[PDB]
Amino acid sequence: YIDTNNDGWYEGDELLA
Ligand SMILES: [Cl-]
Ligand SMILES: [Cl-]
Ligand SMILES: [Cl-]
Ligand SMILES: [Tb+3]
Repeated sequence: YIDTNNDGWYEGDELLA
């Protein structure tokens, strides 16, 4: 995964495929 919002987690739209 890519932590695009750099919050330290993989979540939300970062998981939206
Ligand atoms: Cl990756
Ligand atoms: Cl990342
Ligand atoms: Cl889809
Ligand atoms: Tb994130």
